[PDB]
Amino acid sequence: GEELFTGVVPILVELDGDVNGHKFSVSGEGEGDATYGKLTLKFICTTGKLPVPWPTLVTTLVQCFSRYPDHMKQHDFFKSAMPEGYVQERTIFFKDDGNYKTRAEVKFEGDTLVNRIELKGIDFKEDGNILGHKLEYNYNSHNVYIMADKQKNGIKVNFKIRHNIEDGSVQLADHYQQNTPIGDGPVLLPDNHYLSTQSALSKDPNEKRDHMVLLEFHTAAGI
Ligand SMILES: [Mg+2]
Repeated sequence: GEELFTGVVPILVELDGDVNGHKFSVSGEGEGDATYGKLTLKFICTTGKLPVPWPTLVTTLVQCFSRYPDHMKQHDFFKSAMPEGYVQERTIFFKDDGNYKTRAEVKFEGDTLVNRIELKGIDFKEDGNILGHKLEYNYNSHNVYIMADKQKNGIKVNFKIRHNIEDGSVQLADHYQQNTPIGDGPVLLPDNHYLSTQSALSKDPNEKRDHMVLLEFHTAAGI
């Protein structure tokens, strides 16, 4: 699977969402260079205005582009499942507010890495930080904790995202994640480790549609 990632790979992302009954779609395009753990993508809301803040969708919108150091490469589940791919499922609990449930299939279509997602959000507060659009347009750096889930030939992942609030406070988003292979071939089941992440959000000055431009780095560590 790793041999598929030694150069620059085109990426496509397609999401359909429903948050408290607000339906929307997002399309993204860009490229990944796993040698450097690097992603660059632009996302557009194709149905109009996004009903939630862009930062809340970053984690949902391709961990196969992480840089695994050579001494840890036997622990890279994500690339080992390729090209047939993996199912990535999450529950994201926004503290004092609602939750997202997501199901994604990540796989190659030809030479392009595709991430196709369905997202469902329930129990959000109309005047909370999500539906109230009180989150700053920025993004923090995190540690993503990974363990083997041998009963499903996959992995279990957990981490805390910190979203800055416009009043100086922080909105926590606790992430619970599971990944299972789509194919029935062998995968790399890892020892406990983590991914170190950093991300920068920006806007395309000429773009009038609701959108997000993102630069992200993901690097494995801990063994
Ligand atoms: Mg071991």
